[PDB]
Amino acid sequence: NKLAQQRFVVDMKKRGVPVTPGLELTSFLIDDATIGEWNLQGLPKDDLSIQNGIMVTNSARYPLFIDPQGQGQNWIRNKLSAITTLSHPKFKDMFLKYCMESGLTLIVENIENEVDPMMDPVLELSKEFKLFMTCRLANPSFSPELSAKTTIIDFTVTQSGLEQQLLGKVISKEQKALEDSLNQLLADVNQNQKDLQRLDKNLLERLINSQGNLLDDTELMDVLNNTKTQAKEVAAKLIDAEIKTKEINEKREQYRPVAIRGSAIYFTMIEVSLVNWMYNSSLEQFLKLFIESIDLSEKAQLPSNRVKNIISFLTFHVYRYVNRGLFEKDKITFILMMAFKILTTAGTISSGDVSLFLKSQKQISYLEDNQWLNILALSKPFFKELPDLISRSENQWRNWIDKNDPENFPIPDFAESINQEKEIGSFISLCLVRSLR
Amino acid sequence: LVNNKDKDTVMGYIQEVSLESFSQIENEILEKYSSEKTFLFCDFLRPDVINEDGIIEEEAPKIYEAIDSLTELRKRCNFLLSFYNDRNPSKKMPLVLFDDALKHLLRISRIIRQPRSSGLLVGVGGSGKQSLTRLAGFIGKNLIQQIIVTKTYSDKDLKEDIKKGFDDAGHLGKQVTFLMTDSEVKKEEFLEYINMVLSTGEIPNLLAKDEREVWLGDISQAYCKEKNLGNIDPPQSELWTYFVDRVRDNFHIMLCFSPVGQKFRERARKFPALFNECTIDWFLPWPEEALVSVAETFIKNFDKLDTKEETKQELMKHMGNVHLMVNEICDEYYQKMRRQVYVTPKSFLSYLNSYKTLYIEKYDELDQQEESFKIGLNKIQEATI
Ligand SMILES: Nc1ncnc2c1ncn2[C@@H]1O[C@H](COP(=O)(O)OP(=O)(O)O)[C@@H](O)[C@H]1O
Repeated sequence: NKLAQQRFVVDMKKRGVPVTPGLELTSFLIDDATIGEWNLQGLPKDDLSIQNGIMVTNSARYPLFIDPQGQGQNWIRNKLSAITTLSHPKFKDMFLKYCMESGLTLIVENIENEVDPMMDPVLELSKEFKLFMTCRLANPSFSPELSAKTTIIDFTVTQSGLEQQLLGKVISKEQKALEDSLNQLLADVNQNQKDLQRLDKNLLERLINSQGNLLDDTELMDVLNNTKTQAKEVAAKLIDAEIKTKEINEKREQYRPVAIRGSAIYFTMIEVSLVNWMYNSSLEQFLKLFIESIDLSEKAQLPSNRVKNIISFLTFHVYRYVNRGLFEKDKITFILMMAFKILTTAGTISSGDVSLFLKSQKQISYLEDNQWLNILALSKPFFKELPDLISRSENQWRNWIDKNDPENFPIPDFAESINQEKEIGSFISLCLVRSLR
Repeated sequence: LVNNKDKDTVMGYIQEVSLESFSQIENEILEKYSSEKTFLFCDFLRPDVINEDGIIEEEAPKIYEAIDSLTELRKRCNFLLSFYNDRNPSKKMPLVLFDDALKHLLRISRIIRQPRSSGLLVGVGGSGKQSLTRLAGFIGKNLIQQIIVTKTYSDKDLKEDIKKGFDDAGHLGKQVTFLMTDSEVKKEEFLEYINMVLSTGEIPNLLAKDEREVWLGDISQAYCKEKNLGNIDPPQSELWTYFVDRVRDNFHIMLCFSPVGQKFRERARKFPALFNECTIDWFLPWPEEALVSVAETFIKNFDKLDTKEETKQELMKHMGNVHLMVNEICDEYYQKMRRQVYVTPKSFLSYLNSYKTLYIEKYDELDQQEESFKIGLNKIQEATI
């Protein structure tokens, strides 16, 4: 959205042709009734899935999904169907002719950039036949012309939707009564949105059913009163919007930190796959682990304290599960990445400061050229403020640099209060420790 | 030559040298042909018209030359497009004919026609070379066949297809063409066999498997008049000489490669004759003039509801701008994320289809709703009066 939108609107401004302020692409495209119908059919309730569903709806050509998780396969499995794999001797001959002469829709789920050539000229004559086919492994290398034929859609899950999905599943497993209240009020308020729609239908009926002699219909007075009555239940629904947006929200606020952590953990364990192949796993296994963790230790009493116990236990459970597959030289690294991905949201640690911690002399005379490289490394907030006479005191820190285990017993007193605070003081100590020693 | 600037300097060289030699009418050439305006487009089928007197192909058009003009060029091109539509079932060929496309068809004609010629065509996918060559071959009466890679990828298909090709261009003596592309290569070896086909044309013991003499014996009746040894006699080996002459005279080879990837350059280095004998032609991506031309070709037939003077021209301009831009966005995505993205003019056409269709849909629907806004105005008016 961002790049493309600013791009198109700057084109329009330079062109000087007139355009309307505000995108709202989804709103004036599809009626929300079908949106809700899909949301019964398993479409994720969040924005990105909404545009994705639009994109499949337009169906300019047959599509092909980049599908790291499996949203599209399940969606099509439910959307209107409720299947035949590519690798099968019967598929190339039998399944083709059945679908092509009677329209069975012939789903495929094993594209790996390798096309049986007979797939193509079928692609480009029953007039009751469609075909949706999708990939599995992310980061495709599709040929230019495979982009020419079919539309491409990415269902790469964002963490943003991920925390809502985990939020729903935790509300399920921690106590079903929460879901009872949830789905009860949610069905009620959905039906009350439909009741506002019925108010609109009543207005339209009042306006064009008669199409003349509206005024001579003195029952129109009753009709006018009827309009008011419908608004009154909307007022109840309006009240419910508050009763929802606090109560369920706080029932969700007890858990939406958890979901945040869960999403963080998942997007950590994604990237180790790129660190080396064979550290690859689904979301589904992670889901089983998550639901289990809730079952394992979650409920004793004192629900807020048990939220803190989530944060204690889930992390260890998933952590150990991944360690069982890890190699020695990668043991320390996975835990390190987990720590950072935890702190990139709450503590808001700068990626610039992360790169400072990963990558990196006139002033000082005693220290070594091997050391002076590091002085210039640290030198280029208060890193560029305390290499002066403070650091160049040379009073007691000479012993310090000599002492083994510099961090622990002979602590730097260069910033004693900053090290004391500890909200970031760890990370500060570590930038120091790496740059110096 | 890759960049248009390189072209501009060779034309400068040409004008300078023409002035150098032509030191006796130099002002006339400056007025007429050394001018950058279009001059002497040479073509064979446009200049003469069959006229369909008693039969459609009334007379073979004069063939040698044509003159400069663009109108009748496009009109006969569209004529011919309709013909190709009804010749081929399910042709499904919405070819848009703009100035550069016309020139490219002309160049394919120039190479295909010539006796003992062939031309390597380079360009990114979507440039249309594979689409253009079909018409370019149909006009030249040449038959065309492509190779199909079976479930088992092997070698015999090549051999039998080339045998049929020679016997079309040999014994029967018809005119043919060959349309290998990147899809028609699965290993190197195919390139070796074709390489020697460009060079010699004798396949070792494909035609000499106790068959060369029966096929040659099916041809000497033509030899009795063709070489015309006083209509008396002939010889045996000389018949094979005339046969290789015929087949190489009427076996044109049209190769169409990608410019990008890894394998193209060292494939060229592997086989010298490939880039050596064949002519070479570049297809640059479409510039803004072509895109606005396509935009107006598709907006003229689609400007039923979108009536606004002085804004249409800016509309077509801005649509071209959109396309040039999605090119740049593609480049940036690959640059940062190392994830491959591509584009084709087919998607631009599909985008115009979507524009037209959803515009008539939303125009009509939302304007029936706005007709209902006017029904509200009617209600207000009748109530007031
Ligand atoms: N001039 C054109 N106008 C519209 N569409 C085109 C044009 N040229 C090519 N295409 C589209 O590109 C597709 C592939 O064309 P092709 O001849 O294979 O190009 P290339 O040889 O560059 O790959 C065609 O099916 C057609 O839809």
